[PDB]
Amino acid sequence: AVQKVVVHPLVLLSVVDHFNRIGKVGNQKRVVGVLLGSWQKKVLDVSNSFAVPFDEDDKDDSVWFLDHDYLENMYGMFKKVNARERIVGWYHTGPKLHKNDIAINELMKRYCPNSVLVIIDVKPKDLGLPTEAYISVEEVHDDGTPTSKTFEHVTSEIGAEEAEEVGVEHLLRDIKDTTVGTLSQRITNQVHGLKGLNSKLLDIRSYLEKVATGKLPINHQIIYQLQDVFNLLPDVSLQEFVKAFYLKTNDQMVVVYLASLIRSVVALHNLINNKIANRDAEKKEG
Amino acid sequence: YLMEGSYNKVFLAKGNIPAESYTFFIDILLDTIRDEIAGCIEKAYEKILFTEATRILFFNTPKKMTDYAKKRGWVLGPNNYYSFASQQQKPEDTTIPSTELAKQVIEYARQLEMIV
Amino acid sequence: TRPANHRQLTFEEIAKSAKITVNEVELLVMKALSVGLVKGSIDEVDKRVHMTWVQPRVLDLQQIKGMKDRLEFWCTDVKSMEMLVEHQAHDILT
Repeated sequence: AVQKVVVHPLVLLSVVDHFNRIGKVGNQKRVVGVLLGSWQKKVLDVSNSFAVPFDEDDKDDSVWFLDHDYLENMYGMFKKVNARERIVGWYHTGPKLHKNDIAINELMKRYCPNSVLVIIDVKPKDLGLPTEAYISVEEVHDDGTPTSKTFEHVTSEIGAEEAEEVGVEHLLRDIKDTTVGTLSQRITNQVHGLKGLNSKLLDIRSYLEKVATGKLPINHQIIYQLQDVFNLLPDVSLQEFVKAFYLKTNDQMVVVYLASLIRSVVALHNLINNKIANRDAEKKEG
Repeated sequence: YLMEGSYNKVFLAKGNIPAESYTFFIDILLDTIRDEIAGCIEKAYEKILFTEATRILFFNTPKKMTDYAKKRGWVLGPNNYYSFASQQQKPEDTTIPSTELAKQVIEYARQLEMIV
Repeated sequence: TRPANHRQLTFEEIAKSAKITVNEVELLVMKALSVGLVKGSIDEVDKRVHMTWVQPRVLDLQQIKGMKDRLEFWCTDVKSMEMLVEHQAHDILT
């Protein structure tokens, strides 16, 4: 299907504004709308979004309303302002992927035959990216239920347009990884990556709590992947692998050695260049 | 003589003392010699019969080695003494080096970016 | 059954457990590999068969508890390596 879905900052912001605009109830309620955007070379881009009215009682989650006329009427407005953008999917806060959001996609399947739903939290206090993009994929089997239809995840990242980036960076003026070198990498990928790995691993452990207190009767497939995960663990570091590592870890140190030595020489010449400067100035002065 | 391995001279000097018998000290050296000699022979050598080690230093056929073997290793066999040394299972590992190396490189990063 | 560390099934150790002669186990391993059901290589010098990936199967309720152990022993290892960088790299952060 689609390899990845890029979400522009404007759409991200128009969803936070939507929740606060209607979230006067306070306790809890999702918010659902319709996404707009365009894609090229099998890579989706989402730029604009508008709010579609949507209500649903909590009990017996098979009741909900989405205004088709509002979707059709408003899209006539957005089409006039910008013709390039056409409906591509829908969004909803829905932190936990509520169950009823598998027949809703059928409602929006009319306007976009291959639509994607992006769940974007409005109240994020976490470390991961707050944009999960799912696509509908169909396959019926004899294990789950006679009617089988499940979402498949597509990697999503926050994009940036030339005009939006100007505003986005102006709006922050709060913190930036200035001098983006060894300092940002040691923190933007190494430490953060470990944090994510732990959380995902902890997520797996939480599900495995079913061993004692069964929640679902062994999903079967989840176990299959977990078995493959363990086999894929790098082979014990005791064989010829250890020699290969040293022959490469040390090989990288020579370049570091050479780079440092060149750095010292240039640093020493720089001090000489400056030191002779003030000595010459002082000598002439007195 | 003790600094190097030359020991046949030590017993030769043990019988030549300038002041007096000095035996109050030579007895002390016995502890510092036999323990060292046994340690050296402890390497990964092959069998050594109870004929060289017996008549080597000063004694002809005593029972001291029997006690000596008892407190040391030198498993008793068919006149067969073994001294096996592998020191191979412990080496060839980088997981423990991994923690040491990680600290090392970070210091390079530490002393390359932040102002001292 | 074998832990991933050893996985050095010898030719004799396979024939005995399947009731084959030693001079025939070779066609068995290839048959398994041809279908795509196990993965590995065959070394007919020391008479060894390497295995690297046996197709996953079902684990009723006890081998899954053991799977929990391998995640606890692994999450705690990754946890330690996180604070190690965070503590010795305090200056390089934020």
